[PDB]
Parts: sequence; C-alpha cells; structure tokens
Amino acid sequence: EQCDLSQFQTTSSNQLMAAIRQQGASCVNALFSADTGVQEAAFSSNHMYNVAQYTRTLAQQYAGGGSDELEALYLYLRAGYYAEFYNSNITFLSWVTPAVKGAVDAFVQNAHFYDNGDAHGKVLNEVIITMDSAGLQHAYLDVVTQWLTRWNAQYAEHWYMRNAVNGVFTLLFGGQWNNQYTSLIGEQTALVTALQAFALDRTKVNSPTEFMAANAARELGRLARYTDATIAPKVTEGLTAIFGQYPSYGDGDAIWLGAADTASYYADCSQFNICGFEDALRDAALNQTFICSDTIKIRSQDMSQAQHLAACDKMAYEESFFHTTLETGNQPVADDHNTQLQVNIFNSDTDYGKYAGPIFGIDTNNGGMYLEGNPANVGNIPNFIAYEASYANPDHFVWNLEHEYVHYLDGRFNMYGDFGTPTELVVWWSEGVAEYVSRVNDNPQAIATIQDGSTYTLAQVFDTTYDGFDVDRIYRWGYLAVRFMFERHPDEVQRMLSATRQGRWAEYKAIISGWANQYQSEFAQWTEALAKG
Amino acid sequence: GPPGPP
Amino acid sequence: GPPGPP
Ligand SMILES: [Ca+2]
Ligand SMILES: [Ca+2]
Ligand SMILES: [Ca+2]
Ligand SMILES: [Ca+2]
Ligand SMILES: [Zn+2]
Repeated sequence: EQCDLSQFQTTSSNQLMAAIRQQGASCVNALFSADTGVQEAAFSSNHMYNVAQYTRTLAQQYAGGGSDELEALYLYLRAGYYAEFYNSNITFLSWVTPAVKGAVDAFVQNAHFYDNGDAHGKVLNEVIITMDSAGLQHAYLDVVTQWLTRWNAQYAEHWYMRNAVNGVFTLLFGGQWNNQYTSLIGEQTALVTALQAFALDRTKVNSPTEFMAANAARELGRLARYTDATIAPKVTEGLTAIFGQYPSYGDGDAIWLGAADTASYYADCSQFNICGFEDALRDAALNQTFICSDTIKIRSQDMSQAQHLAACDKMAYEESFFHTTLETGNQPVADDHNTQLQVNIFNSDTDYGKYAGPIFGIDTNNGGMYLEGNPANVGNIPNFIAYEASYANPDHFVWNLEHEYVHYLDGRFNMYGDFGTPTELVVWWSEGVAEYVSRVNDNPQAIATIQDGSTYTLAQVFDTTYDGFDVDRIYRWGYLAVRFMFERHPDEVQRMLSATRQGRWAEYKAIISGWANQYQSEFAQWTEALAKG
Repeated sequence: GPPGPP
Repeated sequence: GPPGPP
C-alpha cells in the first residue's frame, strides 16, 4: 500500500527480495537517494550477488507479458551500480558484476527478449539500462545490432518500447569509458550498417520515433573518431548518406544535426562538405527580421507581428526602468560601443536546443543566453538568444525576454569590459539584477525558497558560481540579495557599481564582503518578513 | 556516471 | 566540452 524504505535496510537477502517483489519498482526508486545507512545495507556485495542469482533464474522462467517483479529486480540491481558510484562507502567485490551479467544474459537469451508490448517494454527498459549502469556495454553490441535491425512501425506504437530501445544509444555513449568496448568497437561493421539503415529510414521523420533516428545519427557520428579502424569507410559512407538525404533545416533536420554535432567534433567537417553549414542554418532558421528601433533588431524563426511589437515595446519599457533604477545617467562604461542589440528568438525550447548550439556556439542546457562580444571592438553587435514558450510573459510570449535584455543593459552600464573580464565572482549580481529589474517584487519562487527551511547567507550568495547550475541559489538567492540591497542600501549599491563600472574587481569584492559581515542580520530579518507578508 | 532513477 | 549523451 505504501513504500517502507526501512524494509530494505537488512542483512537478510531473502527479506530484501521480499521487499522488492512486494513494494515494486516504484518503491525501489527511493534507494537511489536513500540515507547511506539504507544504501550500505541494501547494496552489500552479497545482496547484489544473491539478488542477481534469483533474478537470473526468474528471468529464465519469463514467459512474456511483462513482469512487475523482474522490473523491480533489474531496477534494484542498477540502483546498486548507481549507489556504488556516488557513495564512497560502497565498493562491489570482483564477483558481483559477473553475476549481474548472468541475470541480464538470462533475459537477453529468453525467447521473449524481442517481444513487442508495453508491459514487456517496461522490464526490457530496466534490462537495457542495467547493461549501461553495470559497465557491460562491451558485452551486448549484438543486442544493439538486433534491436536496430528488428525495430519497425509496430514496436513504435508503444511508448515503453521506444523508451526501452532508445537505451541502446545510451549504451553506445557510455561505452566510451569502457576499455573492453573501445578495444572492440572498431570491428563492429554489422552495428555500423544497422545504425545507418535505422537513421536513414525516412518513415521516422515527423514520427514519435524521430528522436531515435536522431540518436542513431549522433552515435554514428561518434564512431568517426576511430579513424583507422575497420568500420571507418562504412561510418564515413553512412554519415555522408545522412548528410545528403536530410536537410540541414526542415523536416528531419534533427537527424542531420545529430550527425553533424558528433561527426564535426570527433572528426573534421571537410570530410563531409558540411563545413560552415552554420551560416545557411542561421538564415534558414532565424528567417524573420523585425526592426524595433535603430538600436534593437529581432531575428526570429516564427513570430507574429503582434509578438514582435509587444517584445519591442516591452524592451523599451524595461530600458528606461533599468536606467532610473540603476542611476546610470544613460552613461555607458568606457570602451563599450554596444549601441545596437540583436535579439534571436527560436520558436520553442526544442528548436533552441537544436539550432542555437551550432549557430551561436553556446550550450543550450538553460533558458536563454546573452553574448556581449567585445564591447571595445568598433562594430561589435551583441546578441541574446531566447525561445517562445506558453508560460512566458504576454503579449510577446518570449521566455526570459526581459531577463536576457537586462543582461545587455547590465553589461553595458554596470560591468566594465567583456563578459570574462572580472577577476572576482559576479554571478550573484548579474543574475540578481537581471531577475530583480525584470520582476521587481513578483517572484513567488524566491519567496518560496525562504519558507522551505533552506536559506543562504549574504556571504554564501556572493560566492555563488554556475557550477552544477543551482538554479535556486543562482537566480532566486541572487534575486533576494539584489532586491534587499536595493530596498535597504541603495547608497551602498552605487558604491559597488562605481567599482564594477570601472573594473576594480578587487575593490568590488572588498565592498560586498563588508556587506556580508554587517548586513547579515538585516538580511536574515528582511527575508523572514517576506515569508510573513 | 550510472543512469539515475526513471 | 565534448558532445553529451542521447
Ligand atoms: Ca563507491
Ligand atoms: Ca511562434
Ligand atoms: Ca561590459
Ligand atoms: Ca530554500
Ligand atoms: Zn541570466
């Protein structure tokens, strides 16, 4: 009825398996992040060996139709490899993995391994993933080649099958760190053939399985690093077919770009005559143009006129609001000619993740990005990149439109030099001022993070970095610190800005470290008031 | 590292 | 950095 995580904290392998088969896969989930007393008990090397041997003989008895118990057993096992990797108190002995390989082999060798079906796919998913969690990528290239070859439109009807068989591409990815795999991958001509045919199947384009077509292309592009291996011609031949059959922009461009991403990195674009595809891609994808003013230009994939106007008018509103809140006098920092901004807006986060990478050379694991360029360079035009979203602000519906735009303003009027210039951490200020100016006092998550019991001090906020991308610490606590300082110490803010507007990062760090000593009392009190009313 | 939970 | 996982 309910998950009893304590039942897994035992020395009895029998009782551990009773907990797995009774509590089911949804409760085994808790073992991934359980207290290390739970993990150390539940993932002893004996436990893994005994659970593996019972899993193996149970899987020999499998008769199709899915299996809640095998689903939970392979989940438990791969949860162990997760626990071994992240918990230092857990090391598996030499004889654990060959038992796990025996359990996995029993499912692979069973007559029902290539069955179609939702329930069967749910257990198959755990098996495919365990092949990866457990460092066995070198042992099952034959299964990858088989799934690529058998996959058809009937298997594709089932979410869980798509989800399970998509795992073989993660197996090819993870084998990079497996020496038996790298010592072996170079002779797998059957696999390369199958990756090619799978990717090149046009019926996948605009289907629910187009992402699998794209993952096949991406992992084939990885194989182009093995420049002298026996597969090199068929990898190359197959990548050239992908590049020739699908467009760089349009229906199926996910497959073209998947291959281009990895083949460009691990090889050379000139091997495939795709060098410099990024320019034509930029024109095709951001094919609209809309001039707000002589200082702001939008390039967009697909916006209505009503959106363009709303975005232009919203940026003009935020501009004058920025300059009075920051007391700039409309005077830029020295050596900054960034008078003109270019705004680049894709139709969705999906498109952004496909196109902004190759076009602007950024990482897209985020909600937008600002690129200052070199402000001292005459003619430099900075860019920010964003995407439309239904949760974005009307009437423009561009996610983070005002956030990224405050980055442009902040970089030109508060922060001397280009983006890398500072020699001290400014993450809290850049993201804080961008959140505070665009949202003012409307930030329910920043309020939320005060009430949940976990808070940060001023000292801790100021030393925040982008490492790990702690969105809560970066943007919400960046927001609170900037807001607090503006409400209760706008004099002090101008002194800090006097340093950053001139690039005195040592004096700036000196200023804010003072704040973190004195005002910690004020701040702690001031944030509790926000949690009150 | 190893794949997280589903 | 290098290209990420599927
Ligand atoms: Ca360990
Ligand atoms: Ca649109
Ligand atoms: Ca600057
Ligand atoms: Ca919190
Ligand atoms: Zn930002």
